[PDB]
Amino acid sequence: GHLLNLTKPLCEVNSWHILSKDNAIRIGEDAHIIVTREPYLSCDPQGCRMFALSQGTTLRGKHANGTIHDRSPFRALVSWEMGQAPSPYNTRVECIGWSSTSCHDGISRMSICISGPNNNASAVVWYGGRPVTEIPSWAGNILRTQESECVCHGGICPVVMTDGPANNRAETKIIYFKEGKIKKIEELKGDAQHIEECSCYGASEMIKCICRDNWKGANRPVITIDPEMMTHTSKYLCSKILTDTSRPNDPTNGKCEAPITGGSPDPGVKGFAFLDGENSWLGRTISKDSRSGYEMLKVPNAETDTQSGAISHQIIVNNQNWSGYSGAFIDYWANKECFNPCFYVELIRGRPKESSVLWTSNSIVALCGSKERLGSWSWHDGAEIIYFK
Amino acid sequence: GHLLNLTKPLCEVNSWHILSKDNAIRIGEDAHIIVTREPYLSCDPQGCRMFALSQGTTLRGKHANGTIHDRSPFRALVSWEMGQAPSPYNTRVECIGWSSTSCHDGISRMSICISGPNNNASAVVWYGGRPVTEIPSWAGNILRTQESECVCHGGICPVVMTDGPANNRAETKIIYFKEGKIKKIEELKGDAQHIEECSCYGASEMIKCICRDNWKGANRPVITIDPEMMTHTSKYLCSKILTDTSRPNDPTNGKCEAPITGGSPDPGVKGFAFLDGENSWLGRTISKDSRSGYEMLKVPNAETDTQSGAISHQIIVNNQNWSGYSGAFIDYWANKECFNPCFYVELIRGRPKESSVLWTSNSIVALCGSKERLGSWSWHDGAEIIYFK
Amino acid sequence: GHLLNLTKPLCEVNSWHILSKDNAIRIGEDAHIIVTREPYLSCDPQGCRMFALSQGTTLRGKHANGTIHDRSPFRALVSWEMGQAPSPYNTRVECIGWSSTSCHDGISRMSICISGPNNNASAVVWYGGRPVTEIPSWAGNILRTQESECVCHGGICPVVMTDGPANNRAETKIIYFKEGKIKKIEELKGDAQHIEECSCYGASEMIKCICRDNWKGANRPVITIDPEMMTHTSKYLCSKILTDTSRPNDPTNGKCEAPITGGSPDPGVKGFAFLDGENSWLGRTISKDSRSGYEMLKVPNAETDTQSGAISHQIIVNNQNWSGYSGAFIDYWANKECFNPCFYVELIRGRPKESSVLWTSNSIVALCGSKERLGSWSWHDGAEIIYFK
Amino acid sequence: GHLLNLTKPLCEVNSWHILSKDNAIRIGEDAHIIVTREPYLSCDPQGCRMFALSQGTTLRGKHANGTIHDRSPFRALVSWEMGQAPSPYNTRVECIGWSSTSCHDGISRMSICISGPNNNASAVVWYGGRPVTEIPSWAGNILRTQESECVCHGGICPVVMTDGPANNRAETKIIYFKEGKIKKIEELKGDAQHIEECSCYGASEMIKCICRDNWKGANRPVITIDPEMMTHTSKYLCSKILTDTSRPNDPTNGKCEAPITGGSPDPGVKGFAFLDGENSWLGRTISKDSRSGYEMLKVPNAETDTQSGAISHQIIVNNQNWSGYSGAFIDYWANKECFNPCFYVELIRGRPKESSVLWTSNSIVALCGSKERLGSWSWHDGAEIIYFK
Ligand SMILES: *[C@@H]1O[C@H](CO)[C@@H](O)[C@H](O)[C@H]1NC(C)=O
Ligand SMILES: *[C@@H]1O[C@H](CO)[C@@H](O)[C@H](O)[C@H]1NC(C)=O
Ligand SMILES: *[C@@H]1O[C@H](CO)[C@@H](O)[C@H](O)[C@H]1NC(C)=O
Ligand SMILES: *[C@@H]1O[C@H](CO)[C@@H](O)[C@H](O)[C@H]1NC(C)=O
Ligand SMILES: *[C@@H]1O[C@H](CO)[C@@H](O)[C@H](O)[C@H]1NC(C)=O
Ligand SMILES: *[C@@H]1O[C@H](CO)[C@@H](O)[C@H](O)[C@H]1NC(C)=O
Ligand SMILES: *[C@@H]1O[C@H](CO)[C@@H](O)[C@H](O)[C@H]1NC(C)=O
Ligand SMILES: *[C@@H]1O[C@H](CO)[C@@H](O)[C@H](O)[C@H]1NC(C)=O
Ligand SMILES: [Ca+2]
Ligand SMILES: [Ca+2]
Ligand SMILES: [Ca+2]
Ligand SMILES: [Ca+2]
Repeated sequence: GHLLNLTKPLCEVNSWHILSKDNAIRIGEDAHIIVTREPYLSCDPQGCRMFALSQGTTLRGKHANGTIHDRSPFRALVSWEMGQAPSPYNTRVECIGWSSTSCHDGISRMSICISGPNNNASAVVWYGGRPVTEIPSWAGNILRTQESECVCHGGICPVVMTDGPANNRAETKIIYFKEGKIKKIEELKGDAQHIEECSCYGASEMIKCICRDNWKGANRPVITIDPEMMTHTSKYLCSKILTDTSRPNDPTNGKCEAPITGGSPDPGVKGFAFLDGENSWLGRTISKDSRSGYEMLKVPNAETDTQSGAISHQIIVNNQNWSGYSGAFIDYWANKECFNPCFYVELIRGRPKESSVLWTSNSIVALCGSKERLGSWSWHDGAEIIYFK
Repeated sequence: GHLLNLTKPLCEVNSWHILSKDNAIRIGEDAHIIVTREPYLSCDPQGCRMFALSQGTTLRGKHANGTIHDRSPFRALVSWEMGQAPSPYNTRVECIGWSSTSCHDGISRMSICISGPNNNASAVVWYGGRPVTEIPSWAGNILRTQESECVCHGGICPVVMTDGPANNRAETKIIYFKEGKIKKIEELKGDAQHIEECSCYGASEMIKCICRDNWKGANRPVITIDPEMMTHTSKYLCSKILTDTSRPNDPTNGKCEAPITGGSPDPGVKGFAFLDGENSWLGRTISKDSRSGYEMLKVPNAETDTQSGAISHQIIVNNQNWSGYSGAFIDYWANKECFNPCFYVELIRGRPKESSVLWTSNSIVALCGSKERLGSWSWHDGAEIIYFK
Repeated sequence: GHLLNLTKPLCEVNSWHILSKDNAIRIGEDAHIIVTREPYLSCDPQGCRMFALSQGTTLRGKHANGTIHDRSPFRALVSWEMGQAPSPYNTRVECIGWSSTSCHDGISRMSICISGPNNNASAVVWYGGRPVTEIPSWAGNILRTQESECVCHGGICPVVMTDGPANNRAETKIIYFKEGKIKKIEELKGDAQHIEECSCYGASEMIKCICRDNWKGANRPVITIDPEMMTHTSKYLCSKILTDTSRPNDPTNGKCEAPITGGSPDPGVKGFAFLDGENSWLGRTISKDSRSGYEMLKVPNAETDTQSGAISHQIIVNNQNWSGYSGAFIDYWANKECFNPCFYVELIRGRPKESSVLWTSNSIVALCGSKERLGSWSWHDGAEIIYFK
Repeated sequence: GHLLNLTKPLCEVNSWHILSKDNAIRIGEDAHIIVTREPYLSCDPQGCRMFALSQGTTLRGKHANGTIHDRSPFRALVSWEMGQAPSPYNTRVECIGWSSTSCHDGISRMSICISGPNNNASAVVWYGGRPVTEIPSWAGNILRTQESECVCHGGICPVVMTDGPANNRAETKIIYFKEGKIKKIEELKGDAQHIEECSCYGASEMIKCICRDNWKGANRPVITIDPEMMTHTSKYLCSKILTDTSRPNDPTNGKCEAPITGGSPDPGVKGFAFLDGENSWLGRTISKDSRSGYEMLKVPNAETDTQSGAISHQIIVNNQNWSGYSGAFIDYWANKECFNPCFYVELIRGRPKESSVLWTSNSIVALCGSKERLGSWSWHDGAEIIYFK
């Protein structure tokens, strides 16, 4: 192949069309489907795949008991053909661990998995199916990364990683990879106070990462990365439309340079947005408290305008159904003259919200932009929890 | 590859030989087989595949309960290697939705899935494995399409779609795609009064679609499409041999220009015919009332002669067994100097005819033409419903 | 590719080494393994595959009940990667039917399946994955063919087919195929009185088929086919070592030109031999009455010497275990200067010999020649029938 | 491809990073996973695969009963994509038997399986997927080989095999293969007193095999092989750090030229080391008595210095968990200027240590060297044996 260069702008988006849905929990009620969480999608020149962190057991298996827990030696990053549900028979092991990112540079895939004990974790960086670089924890407190795809440009693939408290100031770094080797590392700079779980996309030779502040803000940090110069800046999303969970009600003015506090009971969830002037879209859970529902809001100049509000709206998952993490991806190899925004929603089933079962797992739904004004309906998980009792 | 051009005539057919049978319900009694309905086949230069609309569950799974229902967020168009039964392990997700068509232009496959709410559904058109076009509902009442393969000629792949009432006049359009993009759209014209579920095939640079009139006629509408001029005409199958279900008795004279009414209790079923002067074959269910049995009748000049009758007869599924939808396909890439007709029959098991189970699904049988005079037997589903009680 | 020509002689064989074993019944006690019978193997330039006639159900499925029966619309020829057990997930459907043969001509595979009712069955001949020729029953009584591989030479692949009584004179024909088209058909001629289930191999531009006389002989018929001249002759295997089942004791003299009668209670079983002068090997069941045990006997000049006996002996399946059909195959594309003989044994389990279960199925073992004098042990099926009760 | 030449030295190793983990026993509690033991890994130019000896049954199947037994006609060497668990659906049968080795020469894979009765076993040597050579037992007492990968150089792939007593002097040979054909055979020479189960790796045009003395020594034999001259020498690992199991306490001085006796109750376990001057690493079970736990010890000049001790430690499996066999492999086709050491640990579950179940099987974990000083945690099997009772 040839290296991906982010030469195209973003496509105009007026609504979202269905891309894929795996129905993994419905199917997994009776087929051999593995337990997962923290899914995402990532494309390459030959097609798009689903990704997630396995828990090393099937959904109906006795080892599904206790899968609310996030980190163990039995987790792995696995990928599979888009739309299928993940089984022990159709999944490729990308790397071993409990926090991950992956992206394709046009020639080969880079996958990163972090594993080990909380006080001394390590990333193993794979390129082209081999391991090539290892990175020790720098702060001794749950070294962790994006939980969705990275983005490459001219062979440089920046990745955002954090080590340190989840509830206080941490140590975040931007690592610039080439063939899975470190070309440059930067300490986080700018106004973002805390960085977790960045959802990133590229357009017009720049990468934007929309992340989770788990310490203070209900507004999301935004890291802007120049992959050719290998530099970054950070701020908060300016818009008054708040998109973390938990969050307070939308205030009259957002904040660019500082967190907006508030919300109960949880400090954060992975999410995303596409920031392109008038062509800007913010995703968020419908509930301001819980990971329930999911909606897309078109918010012109969300990135720069503190009073920017929504001019259009699409419900992706109604508020009577559980959502979860969400993130950005793009098919950078599509036959279009612009890069078309896509996103996924993790549809979490089981604990803590559904305590009648002993497990936690998820299914996936993914959508991409349309220039049309399409009708829509809810793409919820669809499984009956009673069937699992 | 190279673009398919429909340069060949149809082959002479004197009987039908067995092509494939998946035995899906027998196998699915104990293996992990997904619930489907609305199956078909479609070929490409490398081989032929089975296609159908999944229900997002396995046959033995608890979520099989309730699958009589036609439209949900859990359905998708899936394809698999011809002859296998469809499982979560061997199926490719073509697109997401509850009404579909698919065809190959010699270079790439186009697959179309319609999804969303009845009052605001949308088609997503995929080409080469990517989404390329979206079409919103134009009449706000269950946007829907062929449920068997489309046909391509010189890169133009016409598709018949309907939006509007199932029991009254609707809005049908002929959409001419190239690389999944719309080149032309036409409103239905001609004598056909209602168009559903067209079964199409190509020969000598023309495409014929034999459809289902769900409003009035027990004779089938025929849409004739010229793919290079991107124009069409429509009328009814002239023959007194009536081939919808339900239908009345075959009258003394058919009708070319109007529906022949009658039949109880059902308004229609998807079906097909091959219309080629003396070399013409009509399929229909054996029962005039119910989707039971299936027979092929050789009816010379069926397309044009209101007094045409059967000169030969093959029972495909005996009338002590359930059939279902039926449709046309051809392997346009065969090593023959003519295009040989093929068809499938959907073998529906479970509800509503078999109410001892909670689910509805099917298996598939497919046959192609022979110039020989072959013996034959019934190719029914073969599952024992008592085993599922 | 390039056409296979039978330019090499047979390899010297002094003992037999293990090639493959699928353990299908053992595995199928808990995994999704399909019920089969009449297995065989066949190679192509890329590798060797296993083949068999499916019954359209898994072994543990309720539809395994009644699989003692030989002919149904639910049977298919399937192939899979050598050594795996056949499941709904790893098997390729070659053609649909209840009697089959298949061979690769160096460029593409020809597969033939016969289906239909006993009085009007038909063969469908596939080449390169596509059906190309159909053959109607010529005698109205179970048209049937080899149940192991055919052999090709310079693009010509002869096949032996029989139509007519199983217990009286029948009508056998040798059909010479090219790209699955009939180039020539001959009626059986020579001294063989009844021909079933031929096991064929090629060497030095000639093909030999060792068959089953189900009418009279306990000695096996041998059809010698010249593929370039498209002619054949037939006789009986001359040796006194009788190799049908059931059979009487080996007499002081065999017969070349007529059947040796005797044996109780069964009229025949599919089997094979390699006939190469001093380098000749005969397979047979160990039991003279039942399909129990399996042994190889080196019988120099078996083909021509009525007094030939065994000079060496290898037990393949001990006589405390069930065997079944057996047949010849060769990897004609190996990197050797001679063609090495291989064979398989079908290890039949269930009915009629094991009536505590409701099903009949088999596993497979395959071996090839060695010039070494290797040690050996029994390669019996290995499943515990008590586990299935 | 091109022949692999061992032109590179070993990479510097200061700690070990996780490469793969299949979690086979956790998954196999409910999915169709085959029972195995004696696993390893081996790479080729396209990637790395897991290998092991199947027992011809699934873990949950009733035929899992009795799998503590090591040799049967139902075992085979199978391979699968690294990281997946082994099922009947994702495994390639390499050859049939109960002792194996496999390695890739840059062009094709050589796989060797031994089968047959204890007094008359035979090796079948496969190359490029075909059988090419057979080797009869030379001493009539359990002909057996490495149970981990061989190593190739310039098309020569030496393999160590033993025939004879497990508890007294045996007859070991070094067999030099090229395209699976024997180029040279040597009787074992040098100071090693008993050789089993060698773990081999290549560097700087030489091969080192670290084996198991089952007769006398708790120190491990080391065979040094020159693949281009096709010669070898043998001695013992000099270091006082003893790495067989069972073993006594580490003494003040090791022994180069003789076994160190002692230890209770078991005579040996397969193991490995990387011997590269200062860059030397030894693995062993943590327990001196039992196959429990696993640790890596960096022991400079372990190969030459009888007083060499550990300068660094990493626990791979804690001593509250079962281990098993362990062995060396390297991705010789990696994009590095050195060959990086890797190893696996077999994690044995069930009998004899866990007698609440009727079966014996394992999962696998594999790690490779890092120049970093990484943190670490235990990579134990992770299955709950209570779930299987
Ligand atoms: C992207 O740019 C790089 C130089 O930075 C170039 O080598 C590569 O060919 C480009 N990729 C394509 C697809 O043009
Ligand atoms: C689930 O795991 C918990 C904690 O390890 C244990 O106490 C409980 O018995 C398990 N429950 C089941 C149903 O296996
Ligand atoms: C079919 O016609 C198209 C366009 O007219 C041409 O480009 C193509 O090569 C033709 N196909 C073949 C197989 O010749
Ligand atoms: C089937 O679905 C109906 C409707 O939701 C439900 O009430 C019923 O209990 C279900 N039956 C079973 C056996 O799950
Ligand atoms: C075999 O002979 C055929 C026809 O006699 C010839 O065309 C072909 O080239 C030969 N095949 C090989 C592999 O030499
Ligand atoms: C097996 O099939 C026979 C014959 O159809 C039937 O009478 C019997 O009920 C079946 N047994 C089981 C256990 O399904
Ligand atoms: C390894 O050496 C062999 C023979 O000495 C040579 O033919 C081969 O090309 C070499 N391999 C590479 C990758 O250069
Ligand atoms: C396990 O196998 C043993 C040995 O043959 C047998 O005695 C026992 O009955 C078997 N147990 C089960 C539960 O099948
Ligand atoms: Ca927050
Ligand atoms: Ca009608
Ligand atoms: Ca006989
Ligand atoms: Ca020892």
